[PDB]
Amino acid sequence: MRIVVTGGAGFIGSHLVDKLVELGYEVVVVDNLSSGRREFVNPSAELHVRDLKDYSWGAGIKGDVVFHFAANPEVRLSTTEPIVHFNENVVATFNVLEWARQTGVRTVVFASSSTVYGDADVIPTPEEEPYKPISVYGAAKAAGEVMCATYARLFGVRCLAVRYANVVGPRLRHGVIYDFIMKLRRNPNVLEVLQRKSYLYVRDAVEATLAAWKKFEEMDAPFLALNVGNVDAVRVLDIAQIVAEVLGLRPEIRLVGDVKYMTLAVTKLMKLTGWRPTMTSAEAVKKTAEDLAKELW
Amino acid sequence: MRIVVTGGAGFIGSHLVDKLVELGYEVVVVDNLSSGRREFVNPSAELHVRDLKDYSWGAGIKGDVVFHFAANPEVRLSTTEPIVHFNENVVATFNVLEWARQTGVRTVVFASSSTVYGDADVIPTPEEEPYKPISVYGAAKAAGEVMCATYARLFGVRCLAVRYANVVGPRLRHGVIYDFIMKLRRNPNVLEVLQRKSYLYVRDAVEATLAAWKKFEEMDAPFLALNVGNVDAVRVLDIAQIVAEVLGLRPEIRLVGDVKYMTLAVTKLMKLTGWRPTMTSAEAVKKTAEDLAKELW
Ligand SMILES: NC(=O)c1ccc[n+]([C@@H]2O[C@H](COP(=O)([O-])OP(=O)(O)OC[C@H]3O[C@@H](n4cnc5c(N)ncnc54)[C@H](O)[C@@H]3O)[C@@H](O)[C@H]2O)c1
Ligand SMILES: NC(=O)c1ccc[n+]([C@@H]2O[C@H](COP(=O)([O-])OP(=O)(O)OC[C@H]3O[C@@H](n4cnc5c(N)ncnc54)[C@H](O)[C@@H]3O)[C@@H](O)[C@H]2O)c1
Repeated sequence: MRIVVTGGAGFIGSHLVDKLVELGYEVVVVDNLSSGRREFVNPSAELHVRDLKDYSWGAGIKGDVVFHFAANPEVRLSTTEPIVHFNENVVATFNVLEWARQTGVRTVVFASSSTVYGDADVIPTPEEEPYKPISVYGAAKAAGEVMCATYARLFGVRCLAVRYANVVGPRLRHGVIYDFIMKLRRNPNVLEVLQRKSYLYVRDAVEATLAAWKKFEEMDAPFLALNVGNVDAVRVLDIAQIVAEVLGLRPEIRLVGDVKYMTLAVTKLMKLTGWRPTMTSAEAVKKTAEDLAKELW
Repeated sequence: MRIVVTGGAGFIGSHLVDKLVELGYEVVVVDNLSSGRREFVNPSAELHVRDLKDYSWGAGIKGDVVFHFAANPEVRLSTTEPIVHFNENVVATFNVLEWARQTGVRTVVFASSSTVYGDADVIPTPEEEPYKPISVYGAAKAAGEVMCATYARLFGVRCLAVRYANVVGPRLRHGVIYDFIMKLRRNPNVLEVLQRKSYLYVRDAVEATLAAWKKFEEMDAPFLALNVGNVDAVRVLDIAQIVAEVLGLRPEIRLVGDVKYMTLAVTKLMKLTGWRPTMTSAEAVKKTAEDLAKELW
């Protein structure tokens, strides 16, 4: 079948595209290359440079399933204007749903986020916890989920919403690990750290997403939201230490809408698919620093 | 203080404006006159014809509180294109929140809807029930609430979201009562009916909204969602009968994303404000038919 992956030139999307291609699917990538890169696109995939903010972004594009992963990256949320978060998340997602409805797409796998929970009352956070986002980005992802669930109920466009915790690995060009490497690249002797969160290596995240999608296609529920992340967490200061050692540096650490604590409960995912993380958060962070060192140092 | 009422030239908005004016507030109406009418605007209010779909709709407009009541009317939801529901509800509401944030508005009273609940599992429906909208309009109102609650938590723009059941009274130009009158006007001998819902006379709805707003301004919770509607309900066929009698007609009834059953639990509203409806649903429908008969027959 034909699978459309929006944001397929980006970090998670490009790895997801690689796995779908390895599994034999005909993959179509749609990406505006705002944060993604043509170098990350699998040679076997068909790239279409379109902007999802345009209602007509999908003219001529057909697929049976769409993995809607396009969005501005979840980083430095307070420094981007709210209208950018709104347009790149809510308007883009609505436009994807209208294209899905009008072209008869059967399934939307939406890349959601732990940010829809905001500063959760319960941690590890189960899927039942309410939307209490504290960033415009978080509100935008929650609104996207509400719209997806409604299109599933009303138009039969089924949706699996994957709420990701932090995902890390090769090709990453945003986030705390990338930031620390770039800071040490600027000055290897000092590292400025301005939090405890769960990190999943991208290989694990893609496996979990695809295993969940497979099970979802075997279910008949119109909509399902599922957390995808690791079972543990690491503190920002530990990330800082791991990155330094990978680089063989001994920097002087200097402390100088963002959710402070996050860890999603992944009991539903594990129960539904048998999936298990293959690396701890600390291990996912170390491998990623090693991956990025070769790409950025 | 200065109060801005978007959609103040419309049905609920014009009556809300009348009461705010009667209470002494300086009222500014912003409305694009798409479904509202200049004839409904209180002479004491200041009218600005602007379109909330424009990010800059509020240039030059200042207020301490905004009653955001503008939206396309909640009617014949399945016959309007989804993008219209999306733009008139989600984009407009986001633009109102950005203007509120940038101009330092302290409170947003958002006109939400029973449709955010979809076909509720529990009826009368308490505020705790989840968003399960089945219409794009319902999804749009729920997304609007999520964005409002986030702006309250993040930017301090407090929000009272009023989830209305059906509101009826003078100036109404949409909905089942209006439709039946216009149908009988076309042919007084036959009435085609294509449901059980709660109806509140507009005077009651405006009183409840303002009493809730007063209490909300005395609270410190950033966000509060409150149901506003009657305690009982009437069936479509009863509405049909009431309208006929008001008109002195004896028509032959002929049965030929829309929520089928709705009644909101108003325990929280009554507890918080002491408010009580002054007319039953059947009485609100009869008075409205009498009001509309003079305006339309
Ligand atoms: N990486 C994480 O830890 C993480 C965490 C939570 C959620 N997510 C979600 O996963 C998805 C991918 O994130 P990512 O980390 O890979 O970020 P990314 O920036 O690398 O990938 C996003 C891709 O979408 C593309 N894109 C953005 N706007 C577009 C538009 N208007 N039209 C077309 N393409 C557009 C970008 O160019 C980019 O290639 C996003 O939806 C994001 O919210 C990621
Ligand atoms: N009447 C009901 O029973 C009911 C039920 C549930 C919710 N509501 C809500 O109450 C509010 C008012 O509804 P109503 O019944 O009075 O409908 P209405 O159509 O009479 O009033 C809506 C007003 O908003 C204005 N408007 C629409 N789009 C606009 C835009 N883009 N820019 C500026 N102005 C715009 C319209 O011209 C109109 O005057 C809405 O938000 C609606 O969802 C009403």
